[PDB]
Amino acid sequence: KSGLGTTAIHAGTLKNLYGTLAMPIYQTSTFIFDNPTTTVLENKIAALEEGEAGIAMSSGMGAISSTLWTVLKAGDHVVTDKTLYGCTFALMNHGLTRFGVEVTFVDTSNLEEVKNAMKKNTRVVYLETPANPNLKIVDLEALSKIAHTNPNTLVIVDNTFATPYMQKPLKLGVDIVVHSATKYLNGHGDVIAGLVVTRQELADQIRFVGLKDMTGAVLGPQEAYYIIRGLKTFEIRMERHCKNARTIVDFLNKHPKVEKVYYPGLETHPGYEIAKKQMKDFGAMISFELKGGFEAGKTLLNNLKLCSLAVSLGDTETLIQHPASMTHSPYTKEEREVAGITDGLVRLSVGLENVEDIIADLEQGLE
Amino acid sequence: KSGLGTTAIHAGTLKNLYGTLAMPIYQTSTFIFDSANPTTTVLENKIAALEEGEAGIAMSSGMGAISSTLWTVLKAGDHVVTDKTTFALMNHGLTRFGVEVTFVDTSNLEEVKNAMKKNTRVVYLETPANPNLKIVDLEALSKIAHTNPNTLVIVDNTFATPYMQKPLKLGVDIVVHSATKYLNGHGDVIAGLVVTRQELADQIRFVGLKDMTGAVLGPQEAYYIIRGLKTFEIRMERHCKNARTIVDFLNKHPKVEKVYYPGLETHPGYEIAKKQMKDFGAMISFELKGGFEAGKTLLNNLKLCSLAVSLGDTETLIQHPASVAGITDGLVRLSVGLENVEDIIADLEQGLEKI
Amino acid sequence: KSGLGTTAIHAGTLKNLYGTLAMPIYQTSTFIFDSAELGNPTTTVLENKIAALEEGEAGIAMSSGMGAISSTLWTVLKAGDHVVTDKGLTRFGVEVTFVDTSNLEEVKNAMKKNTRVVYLETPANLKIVDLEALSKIAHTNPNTLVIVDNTFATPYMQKPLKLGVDIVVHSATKYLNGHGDVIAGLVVTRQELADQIRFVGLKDMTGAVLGPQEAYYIIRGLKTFEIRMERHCKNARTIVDFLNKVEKVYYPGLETHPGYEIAKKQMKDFGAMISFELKGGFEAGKTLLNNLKLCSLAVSLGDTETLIQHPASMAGITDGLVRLSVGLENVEDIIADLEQGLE
Amino acid sequence: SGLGTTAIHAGTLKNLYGTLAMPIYQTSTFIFGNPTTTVLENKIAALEEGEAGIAMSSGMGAISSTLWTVLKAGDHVVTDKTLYGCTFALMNHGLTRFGVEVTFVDTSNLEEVKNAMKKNTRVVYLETPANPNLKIVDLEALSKIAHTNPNTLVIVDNTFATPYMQKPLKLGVDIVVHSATKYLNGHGDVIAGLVVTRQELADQIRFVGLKDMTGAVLGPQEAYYIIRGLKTFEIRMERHCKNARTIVDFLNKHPKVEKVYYPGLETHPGYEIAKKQMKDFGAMISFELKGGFEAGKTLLNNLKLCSLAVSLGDTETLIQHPASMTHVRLSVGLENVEDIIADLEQGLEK
Repeated sequence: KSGLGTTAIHAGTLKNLYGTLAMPIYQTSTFIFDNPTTTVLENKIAALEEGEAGIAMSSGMGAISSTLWTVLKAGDHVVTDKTLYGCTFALMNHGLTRFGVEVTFVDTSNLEEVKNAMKKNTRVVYLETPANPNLKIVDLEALSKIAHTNPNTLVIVDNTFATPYMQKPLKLGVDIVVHSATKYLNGHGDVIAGLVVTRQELADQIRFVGLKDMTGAVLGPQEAYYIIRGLKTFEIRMERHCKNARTIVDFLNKHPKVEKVYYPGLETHPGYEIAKKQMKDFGAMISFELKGGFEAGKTLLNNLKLCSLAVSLGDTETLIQHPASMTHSPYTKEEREVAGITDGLVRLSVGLENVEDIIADLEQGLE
Repeated sequence: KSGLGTTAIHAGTLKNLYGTLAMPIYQTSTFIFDSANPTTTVLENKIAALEEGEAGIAMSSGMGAISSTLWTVLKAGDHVVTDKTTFALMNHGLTRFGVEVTFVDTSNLEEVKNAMKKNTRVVYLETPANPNLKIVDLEALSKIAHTNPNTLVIVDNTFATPYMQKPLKLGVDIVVHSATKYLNGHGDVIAGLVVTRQELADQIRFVGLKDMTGAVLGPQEAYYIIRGLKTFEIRMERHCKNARTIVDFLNKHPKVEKVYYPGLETHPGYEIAKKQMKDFGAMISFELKGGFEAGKTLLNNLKLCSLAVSLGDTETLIQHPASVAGITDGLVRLSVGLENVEDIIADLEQGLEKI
Repeated sequence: KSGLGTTAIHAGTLKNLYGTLAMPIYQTSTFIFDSAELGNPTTTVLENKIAALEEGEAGIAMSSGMGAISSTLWTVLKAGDHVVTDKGLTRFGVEVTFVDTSNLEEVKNAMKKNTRVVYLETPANLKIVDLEALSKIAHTNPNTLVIVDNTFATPYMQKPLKLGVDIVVHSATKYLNGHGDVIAGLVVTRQELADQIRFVGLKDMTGAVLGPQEAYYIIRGLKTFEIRMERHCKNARTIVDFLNKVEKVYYPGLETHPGYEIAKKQMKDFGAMISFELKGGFEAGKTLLNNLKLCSLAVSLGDTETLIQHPASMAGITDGLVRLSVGLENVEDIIADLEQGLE
Repeated sequence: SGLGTTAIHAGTLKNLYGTLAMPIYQTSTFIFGNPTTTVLENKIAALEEGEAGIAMSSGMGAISSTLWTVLKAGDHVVTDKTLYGCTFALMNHGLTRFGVEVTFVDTSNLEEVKNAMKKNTRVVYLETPANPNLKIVDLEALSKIAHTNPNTLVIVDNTFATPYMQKPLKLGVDIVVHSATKYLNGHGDVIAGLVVTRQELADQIRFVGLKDMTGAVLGPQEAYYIIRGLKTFEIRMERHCKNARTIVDFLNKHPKVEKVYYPGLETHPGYEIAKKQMKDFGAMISFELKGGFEAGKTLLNNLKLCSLAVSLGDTETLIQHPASMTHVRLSVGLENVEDIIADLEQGLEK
């Protein structure tokens, strides 16, 4: 009965109990007989995703790994994408495989390539949309029905980029939604954290097996506070993030020194029509190709005076990165090529600065 | 040169960098490049200096220290030897992912010698142990475990603390702490610590922590622990002075049958404890001649001691596990605080007269 | 010269010295010195920030709004000085005359020779006062300083130093921090009075030191300062019309509001506080307030949650007076909760 | 119960929160003064054995909030000329600028405090031990003089000694104040002040001086840190003193030092007064090197453990040379005394 800002600001409040609207910080570890702060944040994110239960962990990787250590075992099979955000790619290709888990990598945008990758022992289909680093879109509802043909399969979606402001995968059939709260949900570049939302049945097992026993990735109470506090402005931050991005996209698309732009809002974008039906907005992550390749990325980034060179995203400050010179410096040509880092690719996370100043720093920087 | 107090206070200082003795709290999730966590790092160096290992790693819980390590050094097929009495992970979690586990009485040197398989990748130890404060010989066990070129010895040093016991000086490969207890000292942080040689540490950081657990300690929690470490030596002193005065009062007491404490010569592994440990701890278990209700009643009339399951806090904690494996139904576990010993004893003395 | 969001987010940052955009929290009391040959780096960033937003020379942080005004007042006054402000000090040899600061002539005719401080607050039933016109007046005495509590308006609507005011003070406790969890005060003015207020008022007279943690919190709050104020006012504009269809509504954006023209002239926006007067008595207000789901019953202003107050149940005040602090919620849910409660 | 148990447990709300650790009420807005800070106010007040405690955001915040409450233009203050730095500035240039009379005497001489009383003398303000040479004064006898005048409150700055050593309220003092920034927090990471006094006096200090005249509010996080720091308050002071006592012996005999000011040295002016007020003689040491100015510089610039800083009462040993910096004082920290002595010796060499 209540809107997104309202939900984020008030869901889970304990004002009738403490007399404060602001949740006290229970910086404690010894409860007495004869964590409250984290719970509020868990009830909040659940409300925002419209699921039954939330779980907080100390990082995005803590939220994913705790979930996968709970619902997997040796002998299980996992279907995911050839390109995921790293760290979860290392967990998939190197970590689970040392412990008897089969992992098939496919193009999740191809619906049938997902269908025929599936086996009796498939326990997890794990998806990302939008996804690094060309913002691949992927039809979550189409994929969830092509995976529940197997009555034992869970669909897990990393909803970090879209946030519950643009996408609620649990409404499109998904079973488990995971967030890197480090990005947009906290929003303030000062917290590593992760969140999970799923049914109460599943959530209780991820908390009491995967979190308590398999990772121990507890979120600190002060960090739980920082995220509750961050959420008070979640809605207007995403509004300004997305409003700034759209203008920056047009700037980059009509720029002579720029060859291509990757952005789910463009109609030239691959999964454009898919992106339009499941996303209320087209996101604040923009990627684009540079004409002058490697040395054009270096020179562009080395002249920007307002944008900050970093490999996080979702901060109130605008962050820019050039995977080839930085993140993927010690890689091969074909390691980077497919998929999908090229020599000119630049990643931008649009912050909340006044868009005129972001573009002015972009403009002078492109020359 | 430096004493334990000097080491815990100054090891890893960056006072040359910030012009401050107190380490700034780098509450950040984004580092920026010149071209195309220091708070936690200070704490990682601190625990390493105290245990006299190469390298420290911090995690958001004790279980995040232990799990991060085991996901690093194990794979499907490996075998683990550990003690009978973290248990869910050993007994249910690893076995679900193709690791084999043998539980033995690490008390008996030859049960360990005989549980050794060739694919034994980890001997995982803990001393003193729960809840009867079982002692276990770390040096003897490392020689046993190391006749396999591939076996790592991992010791949970949470109870002993590097004030009383440095397992790496006795041949151990890896030390883990639930920093939640004595190292932080203040009942207000969940956190874990690992100390090992540089190459094992790098692998635990960049495989176990980064990809397998993601148990990142919050910078603010790191700061609290650094601050807790400023009083680590005097706290362990007062913990252990208190605890010894209290042990006597409980041994020579009418309604207490037995008192589990490594400092008593009647305690099973007292001679091992005495060579291993610079002191005998601040955990006291004991049994009341009343069993249950001894027991469930004594704990109800306590007015200073608090009813909790954690340990190593500034306040004295107590619990009665009966409210099948070591838990004799008259057993009571005391975690001795920093209070004045008169007041703890008087409180205990009072609540003992109520039965 | 960048936009309000860019300077709120980026002004005063030491991002190339720490390798992070987030300022390290210097939870410290004692600095070491390199060789044998009163301020905090985190706090210092905050002071630089509010100074850049007010387009002033220097900022000072204090552990409360009252710490901010009392620190400056104990600097710039002595026994025998005189103060004029709008309808404590007197126990220590300063005389205070209270005038209606919206009567230009009533202020000008109250200027004594020993008048050292004129202290204004606009908005305040949201009374407006002409800050430029009142400053020319006070400035007829060379040793008179004008001090404006710019808390209600913000540097997003009002920059008093650009209208000839000498000192801006804020209870950052309200809009600037935004999130209801910090008591703090701020002061912006010229460098040399700033150094006087710090080294005398703050150092010896009050000791009202802002904690570095609270300073970090406020810097964080300022990261969304521009978009919070946008959203606040927009919600206020929609709720103000709704409330105005209760006999009367006090809001500087209604042209039927007394200082509407001074307001339009000085304030780039009309603010996010609303007062209105309920037709029913002392017991129709308390009945409304004892009956809202969303709005919360509290005496403060500028949070993310919408707050409301019936100053009667909780001279100036009537039995039908209600103060509304419009939060950041979705507008329809706010309006719905006002509505359901009015019935 | 004992001083450790009190500092750990006084003011507990374990019955209501289900935790031994006080949650951090990081709030400004209450629905229908702070619960974390309150727990700390009851803690200090139990430690000093007064009725009520107040917390301010600074030692100066504690002091000025007290003075701005109990004084008025026309009143008179008797205080010492050797006073803590910023208390001096306030007393000398601040009160006098708002109608207050201050006479600076030597509070060692009971005859010249008696002879500085006036009918309108509202406050006698004392400091024992006192900078920069650990001066001692008789709290009983001075409170007996001041109280012959029926409107005179005696205010004592109990920072150095702390309630581990000196409880002025039991010696007849009316108000005790603290820079909790030092020993009480203990950890060199908080700026805070504390007042302990009678309830009626405290309510006025709270609701006049704090609420209206200074607004020197302690943040709730800073309040949490101090409650935490107090969890070990007893054992830090015990170790502070044992270290400093041994450094005292060492410093008293080193050929390159003239005199060693410390209250436990029976050679010290005021020794027998300290022996009756003080349960222990403190952890500040000062001394004079025969090399004078260039000896101080060259000592402090060869210390590798002792840190060169202004403050005192931290877990780290702090050192400062009053001729090189503020215009030799030693704050003994919690290190092993052997390490501290050896760092002093290798630096005394030079």
